[PDB]
Amino acid sequence: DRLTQLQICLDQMTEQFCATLNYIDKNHGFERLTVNEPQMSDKHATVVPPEEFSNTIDELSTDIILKT
Amino acid sequence: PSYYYYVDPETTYTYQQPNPLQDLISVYGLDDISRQVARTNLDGTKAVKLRKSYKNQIADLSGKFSTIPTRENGKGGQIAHILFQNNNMSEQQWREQLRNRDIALFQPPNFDWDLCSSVLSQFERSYPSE
Amino acid sequence: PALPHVEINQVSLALVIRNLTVFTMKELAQYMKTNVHTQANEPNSAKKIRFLQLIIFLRTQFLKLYVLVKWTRTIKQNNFHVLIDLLNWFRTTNMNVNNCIWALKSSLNSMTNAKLPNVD
Amino acid sequence: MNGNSTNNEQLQQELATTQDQVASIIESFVELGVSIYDFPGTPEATKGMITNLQRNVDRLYKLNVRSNDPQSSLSKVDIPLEVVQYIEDGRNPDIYTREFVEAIRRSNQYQRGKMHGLKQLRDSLADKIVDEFPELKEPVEDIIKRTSPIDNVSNTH
Repeated sequence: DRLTQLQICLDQMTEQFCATLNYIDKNHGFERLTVNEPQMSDKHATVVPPEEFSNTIDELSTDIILKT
Repeated sequence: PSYYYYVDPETTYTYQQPNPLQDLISVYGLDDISRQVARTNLDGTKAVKLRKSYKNQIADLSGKFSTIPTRENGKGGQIAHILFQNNNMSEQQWREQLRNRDIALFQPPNFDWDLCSSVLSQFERSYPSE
Repeated sequence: PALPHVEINQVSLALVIRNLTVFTMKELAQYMKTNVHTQANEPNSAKKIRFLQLIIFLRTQFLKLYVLVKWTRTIKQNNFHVLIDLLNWFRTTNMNVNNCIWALKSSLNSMTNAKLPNVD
Repeated sequence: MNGNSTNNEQLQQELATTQDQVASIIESFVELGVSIYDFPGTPEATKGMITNLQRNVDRLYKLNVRSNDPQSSLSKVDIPLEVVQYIEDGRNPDIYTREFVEAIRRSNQYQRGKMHGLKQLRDSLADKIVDEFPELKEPVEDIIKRTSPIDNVSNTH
């Protein structure tokens, strides 16, 4: 049972890698390389506030570390 | 130090070619397009809003043009595919039969102008207009 | 920097000029050969309204050619193929991250058979 | 680059004179159109129409044989299908250019957002790895140094 929990934890922790990559690929935004260039977005992209975006990145990393 | 697996100090990674961090418009010099059809001038003010149709590029003709020739008015036709169809002697010689390879549609029997004159001579007066 | 060049679904403007000329003058020859003879079903008034409709058609097609070549005057450096290759490269690069994600998912799916369960 | 500069100069000259030729064709079109609309039926009017067809055919002759001319960038200039169907739809092709170059900037900014979000994930996870496991300080510093190399295509904007 203990090795069973170990295998479960490895599978879930690799799935945590997958889910972290999923969120960071789908829920990012747009930023300014320079201030002169125009900024725009569409309805098909999930625009999120950057501060809570960084908060979710931090809590995903803490979940990865805690699973480790 | 402690070695860890597939963490190799001599293995190095470079940036993408081209790098999407930079403005690839400026990298390949598309600044002329960007500042020629930018919605705003690059000093903080709004530029002129260009029109939806091609009135600006058909306004330099003196003709009967008051409306817009579109798909839905029944005056135009779909010529895109016919528009898209496709087919010693030195380079110069090869190029004048390249220039002369299409002239065969210009003379009779394809475009007999005596027959053109005969059909155009049958035209009577006036045109029925609503 | 090098870009992957694509030559699909693109045509040369010499070819569009040649194709437009052969289309309009094949249509002119066809109208001549169709309207050689005059009958009761096709009077000369029908011939003249068909000729007027044909020249309005040619008017429209050559006006759109005029707009096309006006649009070609807008590009100065003739780098529209650089534009196209840049955006196809952009599609490849926007797809690489999802491809890496799907590669990790395939690595995940490879692990389903590869365990050793609790002993019975 | 001298060859590209000079051949683009004949691009501009060739497009301008084809503007002239196509406009002359349209002017011939407006005059035989008004000939159809107000035809008096006279033989002089018929011969004027015949000469109108003559001048239309020779203008098409000139521009077609110049589309087959080797001393031409008519073939080197490239045309796609979306702009020609967009003009056939009756809509202004500079909007097509605008939308396409704006799509360039959209994809550039979207991929840059991917890169910066991935960098935020990378350095946050690296800092938390260092905080949790003190024996992983050197491998994490090596990984960050290797995945943040010397900038040759990032210092310039």
